[PDB]
Amino acid sequence: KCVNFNFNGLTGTGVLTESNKKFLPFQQFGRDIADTTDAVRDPQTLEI
Amino acid sequence: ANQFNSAIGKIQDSLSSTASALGKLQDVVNQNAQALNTLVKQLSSNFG
Repeated sequence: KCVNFNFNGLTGTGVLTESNKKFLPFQQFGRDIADTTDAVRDPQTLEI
Repeated sequence: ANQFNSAIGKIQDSLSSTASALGKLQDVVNQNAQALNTLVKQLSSNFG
């Protein structure tokens, strides 16, 4: 669903979808070459 | 017959070995890709 998502770092619109991407355990947020956040880790649990 | 067929065979070796002959069409994609990436990066600036 397309909803407003804010986890501690940003307020924007987008759709959350599970993928096979893998992030380092010490990494939280990530961005593409366009300087837009394409992924957010769940604060409580481990999810990408 | 031997001159025409041999000249066509040199085209396959020229495009495979030398990739700079097609750079005229590569600049069209580069100027378009850099201009779009430039227009996006302005959103992160505070503009004073």
